[PDB]
Amino acid sequence: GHMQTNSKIYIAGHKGTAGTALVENLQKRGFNNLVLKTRQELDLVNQQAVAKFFKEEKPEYVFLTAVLPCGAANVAQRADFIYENLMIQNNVIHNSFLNNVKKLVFFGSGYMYPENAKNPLKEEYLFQGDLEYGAYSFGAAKIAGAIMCESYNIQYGTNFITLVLNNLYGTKANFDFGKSRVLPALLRKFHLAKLLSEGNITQILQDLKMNNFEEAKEYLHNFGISKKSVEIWGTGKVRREFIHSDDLADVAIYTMQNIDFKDLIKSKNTHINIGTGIDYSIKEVALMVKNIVGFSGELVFNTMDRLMDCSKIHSLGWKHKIELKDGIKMMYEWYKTQ
Amino acid sequence: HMQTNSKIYIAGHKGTAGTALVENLQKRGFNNLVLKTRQELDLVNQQAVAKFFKEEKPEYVFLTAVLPCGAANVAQRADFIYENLMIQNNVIHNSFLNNVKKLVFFGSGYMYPENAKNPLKEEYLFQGDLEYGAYSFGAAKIAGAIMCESYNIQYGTNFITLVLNNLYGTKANFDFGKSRVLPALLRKFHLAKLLSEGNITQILQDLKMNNFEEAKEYLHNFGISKKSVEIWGTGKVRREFIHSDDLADVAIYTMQNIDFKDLIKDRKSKNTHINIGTGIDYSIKEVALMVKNIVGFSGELVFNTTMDRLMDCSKIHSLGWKHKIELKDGIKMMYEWYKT
Ligand SMILES: NC(=O)c1ccc[n+]([C@@H]2O[C@H](COP(=O)([O-])OP(=O)(O)OC[C@H]3O[C@@H](n4cnc5c(N)ncnc54)[C@H](OP(=O)(O)O)[C@@H]3O)[C@@H](O)[C@H]2O)c1
Ligand SMILES: NC(=O)c1ccc[n+]([C@@H]2O[C@H](COP(=O)([O-])OP(=O)(O)OC[C@H]3O[C@@H](n4cnc5c(N)ncnc54)[C@H](OP(=O)(O)O)[C@@H]3O)[C@@H](O)[C@H]2O)c1
Ligand SMILES: [Mg+2]
Ligand SMILES: [Mg+2]
Ligand SMILES: [Mg+2]
Repeated sequence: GHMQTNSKIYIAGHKGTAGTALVENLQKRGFNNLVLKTRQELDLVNQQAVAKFFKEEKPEYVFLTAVLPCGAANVAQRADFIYENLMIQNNVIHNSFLNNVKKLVFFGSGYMYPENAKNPLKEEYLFQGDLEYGAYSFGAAKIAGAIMCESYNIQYGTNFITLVLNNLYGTKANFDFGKSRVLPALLRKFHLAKLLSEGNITQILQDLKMNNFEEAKEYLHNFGISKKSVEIWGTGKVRREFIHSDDLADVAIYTMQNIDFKDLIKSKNTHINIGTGIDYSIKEVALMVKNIVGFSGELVFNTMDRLMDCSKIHSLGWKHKIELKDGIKMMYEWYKTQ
Repeated sequence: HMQTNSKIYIAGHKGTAGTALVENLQKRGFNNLVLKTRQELDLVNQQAVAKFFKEEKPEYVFLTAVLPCGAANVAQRADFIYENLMIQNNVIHNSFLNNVKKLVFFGSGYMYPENAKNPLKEEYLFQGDLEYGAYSFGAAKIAGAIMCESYNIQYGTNFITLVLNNLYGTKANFDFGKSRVLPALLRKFHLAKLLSEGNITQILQDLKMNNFEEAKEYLHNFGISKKSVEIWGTGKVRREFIHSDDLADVAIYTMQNIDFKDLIKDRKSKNTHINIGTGIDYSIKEVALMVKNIVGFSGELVFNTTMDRLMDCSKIHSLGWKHKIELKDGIKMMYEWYKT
């Protein structure tokens, strides 16, 4: 149980999804001594500013959540994904070493694993084939971050642990059209399809912030939403897994308190996959959302699988608490209040 | 491309490749060079590197600076990845920010899978795990290559990675236990010869030592004696070598002739690094006999009973460069300088 009530804990990237979940869960657990810096206060690409922060604040524990994330919308930023993430990683990990940080947790992505690797993905599949093209430079940076943690642990006897996940979600999602991730996008589609099937024209106009029902029906049809059906743009066979941000926070804190480099060690692949151990076809996710929202209509289909093997984290005494059905239900309850 | 009055930065100019580039550029009239020692410019320090690029505005960059991975320093596993990532990231990003026209970076064969087929094609990147000792160094070299290519794709830069296995050259680093295989082999046979000719004085001056009993036990433990040079292994281990004049030639040829657009012409926009080399490897027996004959050592070669590595240089040949220095000729050039 390494971290104590008054241990100084730095959560890097604290305004992000994982960072917000860590701050909330640490405060609930009674951790009273968090240090938090916005991007405007501390640019983690700038070595001079990061070295100064560590020398002047001397945090004891570090959760490194800050990232330039690689997504469909920003995939053109191929150089930024490698440069900015290597700089964040290098500046935080090295200055943590220089200032005698006790322990650090870093987060990897399943983009670090080969595109053609077998599911479920084992930690030892690192370097067993080429990465997916769009996320190639991002995944290469995450590999370097994992190797940076292990290499410091070996040379300098640091305690820097890498946890690797595929897809993070939480209750308070972004539900904006063409800007929303898979679960929130499906939730909103099914909610609006339900409102259409119930003739709640008034609630449709409120939801879309529109003033003309003919215009609203056109807009909904363009997004495959109708009284009788929701269109899934795909075959429905793409598989997806999910981890709730409260489960990410739980396993990150569990790792900080219990899982040391000692416990993991020609030693290599000392990163640890995290997840729920189960995935879902987009068809299965859609039917689950449909059922939770209570839409009486049909799916219609219109046309890289990633599942972590969680054997290692299970063996080290953590498992997830939040099943996807309960996460989607919490997300929908939140949706209705906003 | 580069003009003789173009401002050219050679990073790491005191190293083997950097010294060869400085000399070969001067010999061709490229005299507008900017050169910084480690004391003048610590390339790990982002602030200092950003200031250098903003002050000096080099037009062309040869990035040769490295923390090298060898048998002796293999414990420095964190340093290999941190220091080299910082050098790479600081020079490549600040080159982009300051409108450098073209950059050449050097990779290592340690960026290829340990068990990849010889000869190694560029496309064997990420086709299996790296050799354990050089794992973190090879990962840093991969990130260097991907950093160049990713800048070329996103920003339209012209940053080219050339990858080699073993460098030697006229003005080489002859320090013992640096895993500088060919320079050290040349030195091992030279000292064996000095012992054979009974030249205590030159042994002590070469080793910069004082006591001959201690010079001897130093030498005997590197397998150096008056009667023999003893090498650990079977004699069958194969290695490829490139002379630093050939490295300088292909680096300058790349600047003058090879642009990113040439590397994605009827090729995928991936694995755009280029292997360089002579395309030929040798057993340690064959190299040791070459060295023995050039040094004129009259004693024995003895083998006392690591994986073969050879580049496929088809792509650089297709782009219009091939090596000029055959190994025997290059070792002769290196020995002549060594004796000077
Ligand atoms: N979300 C996922 O599905 C997913 C999947 C796999 C892996 N992961 C990994 O999990 C970790 C957490 O991801 P996340 O989704 O929580 O990230 P996120 O929501 O995108 O948050 C990233 C945070 O980092 C901050 N940041 C980025 N660059 C910075 C810089 N130069 N200086 C200071 N702060 C900077 C951002 O600040 P601003 O708010 O000011 O921009 C933001 O608050 C990352 O390592 C990520 O790669 C996430
Ligand atoms: N040599 C080989 O067999 C071989 C094989 C494959 C690849 N390569 C690659 O080819 C390139 C050239 O290698 P090389 O053997 O010529 O190199 P080298 O002889 O080892 O020289 C490296 C130079 O970089 C300088 N340097 C290192 N860190 C620095 C820092 N923080 N700030 C400023 N200068 C710094 C060193 O300065 P100091 O002298 O002050 O320490 C040194 O002069 C490298 O990219 C290398 O990895 C070489
Ligand atoms: Mg314990
Ligand atoms: Mg000026
Ligand atoms: Mg041309």
